Amino acid sequence: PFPEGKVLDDMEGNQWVLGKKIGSGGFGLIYLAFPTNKPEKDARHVVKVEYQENGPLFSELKFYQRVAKKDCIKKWIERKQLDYLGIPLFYGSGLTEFKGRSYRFMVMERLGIDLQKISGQNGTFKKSTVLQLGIRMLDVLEYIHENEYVHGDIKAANLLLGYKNPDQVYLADYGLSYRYCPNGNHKQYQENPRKGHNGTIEFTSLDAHKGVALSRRSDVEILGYCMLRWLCGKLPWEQNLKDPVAVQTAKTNLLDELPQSVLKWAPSGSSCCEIAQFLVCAHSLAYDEKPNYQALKKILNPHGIPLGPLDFSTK
Ligand SMILES: CC(C)CCN1c2nc(Nc3cc(F)c(O)c(F)c3)ncc2N(C)C(=O)[C@@H]1C
Repeated sequence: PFPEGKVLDDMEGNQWVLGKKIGSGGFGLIYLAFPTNKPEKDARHVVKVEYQENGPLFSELKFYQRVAKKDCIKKWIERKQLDYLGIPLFYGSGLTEFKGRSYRFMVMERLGIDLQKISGQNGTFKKSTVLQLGIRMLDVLEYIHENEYVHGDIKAANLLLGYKNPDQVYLADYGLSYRYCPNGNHKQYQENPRKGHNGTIEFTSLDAHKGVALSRRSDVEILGYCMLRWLCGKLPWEQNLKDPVAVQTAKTNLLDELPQSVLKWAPSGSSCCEIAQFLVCAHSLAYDEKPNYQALKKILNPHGIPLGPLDFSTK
């Protein structure tokens, strides 16, 4: 349906030539892509194409149009004095056709390998890497939250290294993202069972379990379960993933028994001291409360050591 050599036209008039299909990402097929004007030998762009009616690409497109502006991001980076922000570049979008049916596509920045492929036994990472990933994610979280959105699906499969830079990590899918504060108006707290248990069950927030519209605290919470999983190689609810209520109950039990619940869970020699503190910080937020990003980062980097290379020596 999208053979190598297919020419796609974006809304800005630019043309893109499809290369090899490198996989599926989110609710899309991912292809290497080249501009028709001065292409490099090695692709620096991808085309994300929908393969189904409706889908979350429209929602993801709107997220990029609203918060992922090159200009705005660079200005943010300048003001916050960051080396980089783990959000891929958006290049354009449009429609492509196959057998009289239209499909939405987006042209995105080509990234490197996803974190699931370079993990140690049962999807683990070195303690130092785990903490740096959290910090990078918090920076991304701070930016999108300031721009009225919450992610709702942070997991190793959604984290990829930079194409040219292996010491940079990117959160690469925003299909489940949500506008929690449209025009500066935070959503009210309201539970809804019929809209409950969304997201990746292993990592989804308790708010998600209860059918509550996602807010900033849910994002921080997910990041916390993520880090515990990356450092320990399992979660107390690993054998209960097919029962969402059992997972919710186990998450409530973990948070209610903090910090000893997390402090005992860790494997010997690699403490969950920072992560327990992080979770304590994360679980103390009110529903509409802005997270203390700076305080969370200091919990993950208590000695203020500069962020260096990402160590993936257990792969
Ligand atoms: C969708 C993710 C979770 C997985 C997609 N993904 C890659 N995506 C990109 N760029 C990309 C793709 C997207 F959909 C984006 O929205 C985006 F902002 C950037 N480069 C390289 C890869 N590589 C090598 C992979 O292994 C897989 C296929």
